[PDB]
Amino acid sequence: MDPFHYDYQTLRIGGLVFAVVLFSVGILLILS
Amino acid sequence: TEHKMSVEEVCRKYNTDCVQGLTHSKAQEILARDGPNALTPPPTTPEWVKFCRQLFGGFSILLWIGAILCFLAYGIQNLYLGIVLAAVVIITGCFSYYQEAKSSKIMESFKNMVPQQALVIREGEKMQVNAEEVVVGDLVEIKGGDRVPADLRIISAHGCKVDNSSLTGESEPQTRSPDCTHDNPLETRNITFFSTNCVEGTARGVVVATGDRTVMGRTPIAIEIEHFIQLITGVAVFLGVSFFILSLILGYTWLEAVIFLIGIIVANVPEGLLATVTVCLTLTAKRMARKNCLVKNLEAVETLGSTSTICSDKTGTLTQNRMTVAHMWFDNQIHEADTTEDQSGTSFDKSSHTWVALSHIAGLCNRAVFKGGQDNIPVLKRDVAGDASESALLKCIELSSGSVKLMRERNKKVAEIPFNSTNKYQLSIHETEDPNDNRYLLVMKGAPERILDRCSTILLQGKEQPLDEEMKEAFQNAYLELGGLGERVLGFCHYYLPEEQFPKGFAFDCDDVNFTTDNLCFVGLMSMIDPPRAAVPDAVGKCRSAGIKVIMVTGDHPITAKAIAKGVGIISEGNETVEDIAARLNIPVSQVNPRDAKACVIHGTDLKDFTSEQIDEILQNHTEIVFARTSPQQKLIIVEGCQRQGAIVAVTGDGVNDSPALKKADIGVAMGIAGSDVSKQAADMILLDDNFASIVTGVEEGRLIFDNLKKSIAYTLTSNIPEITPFLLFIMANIPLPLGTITILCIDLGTDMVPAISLAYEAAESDIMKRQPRNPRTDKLVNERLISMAYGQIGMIQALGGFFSYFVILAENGFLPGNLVGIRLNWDDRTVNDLEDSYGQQWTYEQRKVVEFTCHTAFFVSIVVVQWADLIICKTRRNSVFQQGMKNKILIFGLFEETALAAFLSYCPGMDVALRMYPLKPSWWFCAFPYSFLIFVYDEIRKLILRRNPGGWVEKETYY
Amino acid sequence: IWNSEKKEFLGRTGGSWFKILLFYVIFYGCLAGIFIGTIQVMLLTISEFKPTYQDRVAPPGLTQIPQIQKTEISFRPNDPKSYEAYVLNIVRFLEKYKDSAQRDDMIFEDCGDVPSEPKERGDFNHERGERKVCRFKLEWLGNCSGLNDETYGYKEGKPCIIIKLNRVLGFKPKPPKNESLETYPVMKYNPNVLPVQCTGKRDEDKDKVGNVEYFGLGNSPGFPLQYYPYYGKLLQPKYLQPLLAVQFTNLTMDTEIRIECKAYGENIGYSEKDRFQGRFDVKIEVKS
Ligand SMILES: Nc1ncnc2c1ncn2[C@@H]1O[C@H](COP(=O)(O)OP(=O)(O)CP(=O)(O)O)[C@@H](O)[C@H]1O
Repeated sequence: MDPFHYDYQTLRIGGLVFAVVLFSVGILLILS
Repeated sequence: TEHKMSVEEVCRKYNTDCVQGLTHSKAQEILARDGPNALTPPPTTPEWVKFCRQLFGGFSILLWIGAILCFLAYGIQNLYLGIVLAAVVIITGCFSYYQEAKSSKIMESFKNMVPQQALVIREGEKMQVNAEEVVVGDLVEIKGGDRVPADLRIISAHGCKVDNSSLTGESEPQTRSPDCTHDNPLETRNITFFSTNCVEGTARGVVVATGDRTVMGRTPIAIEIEHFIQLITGVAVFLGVSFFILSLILGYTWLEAVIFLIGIIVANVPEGLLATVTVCLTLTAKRMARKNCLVKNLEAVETLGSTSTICSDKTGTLTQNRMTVAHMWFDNQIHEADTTEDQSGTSFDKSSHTWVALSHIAGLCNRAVFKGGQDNIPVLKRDVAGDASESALLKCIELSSGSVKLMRERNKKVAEIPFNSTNKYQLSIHETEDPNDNRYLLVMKGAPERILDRCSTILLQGKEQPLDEEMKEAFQNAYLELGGLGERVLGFCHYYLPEEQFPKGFAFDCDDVNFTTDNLCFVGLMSMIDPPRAAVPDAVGKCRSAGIKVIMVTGDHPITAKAIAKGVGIISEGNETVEDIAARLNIPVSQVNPRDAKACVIHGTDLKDFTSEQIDEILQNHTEIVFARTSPQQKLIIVEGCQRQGAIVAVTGDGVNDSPALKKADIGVAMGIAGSDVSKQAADMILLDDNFASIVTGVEEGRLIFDNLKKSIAYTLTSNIPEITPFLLFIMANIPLPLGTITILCIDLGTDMVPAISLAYEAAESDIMKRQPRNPRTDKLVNERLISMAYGQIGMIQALGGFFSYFVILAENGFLPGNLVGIRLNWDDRTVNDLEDSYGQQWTYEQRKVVEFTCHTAFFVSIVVVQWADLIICKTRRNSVFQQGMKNKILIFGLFEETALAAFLSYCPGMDVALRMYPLKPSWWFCAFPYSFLIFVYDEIRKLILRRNPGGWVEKETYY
Repeated sequence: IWNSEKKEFLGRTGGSWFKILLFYVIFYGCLAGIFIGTIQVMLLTISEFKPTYQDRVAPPGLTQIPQIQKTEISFRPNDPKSYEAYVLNIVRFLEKYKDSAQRDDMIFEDCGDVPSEPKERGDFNHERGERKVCRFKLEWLGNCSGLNDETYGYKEGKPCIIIKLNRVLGFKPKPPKNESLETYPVMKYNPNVLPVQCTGKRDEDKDKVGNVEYFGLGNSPGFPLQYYPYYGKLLQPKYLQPLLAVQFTNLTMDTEIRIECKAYGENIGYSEKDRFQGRFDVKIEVKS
């Protein structure tokens, strides 16, 4: 409600999940 | 050390029987004791010395010391500089090691890919076995054109000349004799030195020393890349020093200035270009060697992509070299051999003694066996050791005769001269089978027209007939008829030595010929059809479309050479020679205009009297050339004369006498299954199989290397502009710095250096063999078009994408682009803690720095996003991605991994205190998507324009 | 570096040089076209009265008015030329706070003389015109004994440093909802003020630090809340933010004093990395 607090540590979790997904997809692709 | 004394005591010392040799059981018994016959290799590095050589060695120990000093300085109170230095050295060294420990491993495989063989005689049998396990006792055999396996004490020589060229270095071939000549082991004649090639003749010796206890046991592309790297590094150092001084003038506490200098230097130079080039060459060498195409040096890989002429012989290369007899000719009757087991057809009469004389001339000149133990195996499919024409004649005779070895043992030969290409005659003196007339037989073998002039008599239906002028015309007509079918024939004849003129005890001399070899009779000749290889016509077509001029330098008659050329495709349809044109027009060949014929057949005899200008004009004014009945010295003649007009000529050779031609030619191609060791070691390229389609495949690989290298270099160079432009605008326009040094390292030492390897695995384009060969002189790896396309068309769009992202973040946080100009002085001032933004708010220093570092991070992310499309468009430089496909998975792996690294660096907690990288909102990942799409669309359109109209302005000024 | 390369008989390393330069000019003009278009399309999606993101502007920092190069205030109270820079900077800042420049003209307004609740003048949009601003009187700071409207630290005493809170658009500071905090003024009242304190750095420096005096609106240490929230430069030009003059009466001569000033509150936060967010440090010393 207040435009002075952004919900970090939730963006960080999403970014790390996305990076892990990309890394796993690349590793699986090299193994195909 | 045993040449002084006789052979009986040397042979008993090593427990050897001179006639037989060593038993099989004793071979391993002595091998396991003494060990292998090979010189001890120099000691190998423990595989961690080179690691530290590349990390802590060279010009990197200074950077390591600086990083340690910066870390210490941070500890007592700075950290950024230490992290930057440590990252630079660690990543650069590790990458340079990974590409050096791979190329070395691949090149280690070529030592044992082709084996070294020696001809040992053990237990009364000669076998071609690897020369590593040569024991110090067995009896070995050496033949002209081979290299000795170990030190040999000659026991039975046959005029064998051994050229050392390794101790003395003199290329003069020294003859070898079984008798002692000098007490000095270094210049005696009994001893043959180790690792010395045998030029001519054949000698048998007993090995006295193996392994260490022996006499011997006591690229342009890289240069061009290095020059370009040195030039760009000079420019980078100049710019970096200038801007470092300027930053000090502006005032940046001597440590932000060093960071600026490091950022500029890292951004302006490609840090992994040379290792990438080396690994590209090595990977393509392995790919070439996987197919039957082996290269000795890495320079032959750089060449062979600019090949414009192939001078390949006929037999073995353009034909399978497994000849089955088809036709005969005797008594003016063209007979054909029916090879059926049941003897069907009965087209030929066997009872005539002309055929028994034919077997008695063509049955004992051959040196052919069947390894003794063959039962139930048909004579047609029985394996033979020897030549092809030899033992092809035996497959012919054995269907009629019934004794593989009995009849050959019935007589015995007293004279023997090995068949040689230059001498061309095969002679042997045999005792007659007749018990009342035991005369001495004489035999002939070679070119039918070269032997016909040696005969003034000819058998006809049973009895000799005098020299007939019509007989010569009949022989020529029969030769034409048999050669028109793409067949090679052998003309041979026999003569009985007079009984009273030559007493029946005379020794048959070898050097000084005393037997009459000028007035013999003539039995006949037979055909030996050799069909061409299956994949050869396709290879000749591929060469024709690729602008490679194929020249056949054969060694037999012009008619059969022309026939096999026409069958293969060397002489294309609709193209005619001057003699065929004259025959069509019934015109004398003298007055036929030579400009109406583009194919020519050159006889070898006429080639000896042709001058350099005549050879040059013959090569220049013809496109389909064959050289019939030539010798390897003449092969040197064509090889030398064909590169005088800017050609990269690759020639094939297998004999001992072909070595100067192979050395003179740009690419010397030896033979892996039929070539002598001299040619195999004097060449830059070995055909694991003699196919001539493997030559074209190797040429295709050599062409592909250049395309892949150009693509990788262009992709690596593209990302230099967006990493140097932000610093340019940071001082020219006075805006907050949009790119830090760690970010520059991530752009350069990250998404640029490492994914460039993935472009080396790209498949060959559709038109790879449909364009003219590259010019080694006027065409370079790095040219103005590549620099233009990298630094002015793609780099600028990438920089625009990064700057758009930077402006988006700065505007969304308050600082509109209007009042960003000229704010650099107050922005970077630590004493100003109330800087006013566009909306009127006031920021502390560490509150503006967070926004600036987020801008840096999203600049990095936008560079990654645009380099997605930059890597996609660099897959092809002539075709389109939609018609090329995403075949290689290494490229997609690189894309996913660079994006994963980008998304991990920003979002990982605790990375905003070490690398100064901050998380960016999800909306900011799509800032550079329009510019990536623009890059893709622009290159697709440009390549479509290039394909539509070749040779236009786009190709002239943009086709890198 | 060959001389036979500039102009043989046709041109300078190319034919007429025209098509390549024309192509590059058209290409770069087009690229500037897409860049300008994309920048404009981006500017369409942002607001004119409030920034898209304001989380980066954390609880606003605290700043003192004498801009000092190395957070040090070192001066000899004998020579007037030693403290000329500080006095000049204070005067340049306070020029806009003089009563001669605060005339209504449908711009300024007579604000309360005691701290009051925040004045919400409407929403952060353009249905109303330009907003009015509460006026600040320079006489509210004053001095215990000296020249009238004096902003100088003369031979006696120390320059009266002016403490100001950074402006954040649409920010309403929240005073703490408690009593007997680290701030112990003579008259302590939680609402309508943002308490500030100026103590020493350490025990060794709290000695002989003197009795600091806060000269603000209502004679209580704080920023009166009637001046908040800020409505932006476009909507509130000539907006006078509250000030707070702090004067150090007696101090040790020729002894460096490290003083840390805070601003306690509920919205106000503190960061370890940022030394100027919600608090600040100063260094003072007088030379004999
Ligand atoms: N062992 C042999 N004995 C007698 N004549 C032979 C022979 N081998 C080949 N010939 C014939 O004599 C000539 C030998 O010359 P050469 O051996 O160099 O030609 P070639 O048959 O090997 C074709 P290429 O040079 O392409 O391999 C040929 O014309 C061949 O028909």
